[PDB]
Amino acid sequence: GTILIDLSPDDKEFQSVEEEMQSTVREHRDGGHAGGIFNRYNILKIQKVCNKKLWERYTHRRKEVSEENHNHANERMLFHGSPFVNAIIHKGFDERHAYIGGMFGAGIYFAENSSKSNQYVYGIGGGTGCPVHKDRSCYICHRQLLFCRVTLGKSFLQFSAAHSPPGHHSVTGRPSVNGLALAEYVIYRGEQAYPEYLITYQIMRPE
Ligand SMILES: Nc1ncnc2c1ncn2[C@@H]1O[C@H](C(=O)N2CCN(CC(=O)Nc3cccc4c3CNC4=O)CC2)[C@@H](O)[C@H]1O
Ligand SMILES: [Zn+2]
Repeated sequence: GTILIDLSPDDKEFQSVEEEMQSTVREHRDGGHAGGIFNRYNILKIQKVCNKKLWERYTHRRKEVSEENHNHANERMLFHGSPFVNAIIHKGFDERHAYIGGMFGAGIYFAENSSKSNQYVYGIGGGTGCPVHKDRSCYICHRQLLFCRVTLGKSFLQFSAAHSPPGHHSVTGRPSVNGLALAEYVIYRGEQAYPEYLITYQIMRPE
């Protein structure tokens, strides 16, 4: 069921998505070890992801969350990086693949910082880098991120240095040390996210 529609760079949606991508880059505490060294991206393509089945599954779960939370879905647009981006656009997010814990347990993780999600494109901690050059800071190979619509509902606030918590629909990882970091979020149901844009890009070598 999935089709990908290419957005023209003149399209206002292309521009607003690119801007969210570029404006949410930050420096990382690993000095670029996992995701490479860059201050900005070269955006090659932005595709709208269209799948009726996945979308209806999302909206159904969204209405359920909403009715449990005074008609407030608490919906965000957030980044997701993964080696399995092709499976996600075709089959949706699936929480059964969330074995190993990150900071907030076995769940599906999303980031406000595009550069944080970029650290996971080639695997946990960047894995071994691009498949062609084995370089976590490769400037040649094309990368992809998803920009996703995520239902947070009532989110458990975790100050920060499986199931949702009882009475909650998600977890929010609030940074409590690094003053420039944006939040990360965790959901425990795959139907609480819809992978709306597929962005293909390169990281750019600083001048
Ligand atoms: N349909 C599917 N087929 C194959 N893999 C699928 C899938 N749906 C989700 N996944 C994948 O399962 C994986 C998963 O849940 N995991 C593995 C990693 N882990 C740590 C984590 O996600 N940290 C983390 C923290 C902050 C941002 C980002 C990430 C990952 N991507 C980001 O943008 C939490 C549990 C994940 O890598 C996801 O992409
Ligand atoms: Zn490469």
